[PDB]
Amino acid sequence: VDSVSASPDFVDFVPTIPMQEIWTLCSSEAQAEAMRKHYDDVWAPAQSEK
Amino acid sequence: VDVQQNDSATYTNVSGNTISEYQRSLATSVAIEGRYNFFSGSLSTDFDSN
Repeated sequence: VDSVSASPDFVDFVPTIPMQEIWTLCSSEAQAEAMRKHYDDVWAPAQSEK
Repeated sequence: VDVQQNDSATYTNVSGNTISEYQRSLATSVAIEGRYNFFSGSLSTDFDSN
């Protein structure tokens, strides 16, 4: 417990804003939409299946 | 190089113990007598198995 006070590790999310989509960080709406569209249509289905 | 803290431990212990015991005993006894006015006979038999 003393070590946890000195060196806590990531254990859980803040449930209000846990993570942000990476294409929010994109330079450009065309790229960002392409990433979102591919994420929605292809990658997230595959990973949820995987 | 990206280094992430990951301080963690896991423990597992499985143990099984078994005893089996079987025991058998067998005893047998026979006694015989024979009689005639001028003869006497005796027989004994004893058997033990463990």
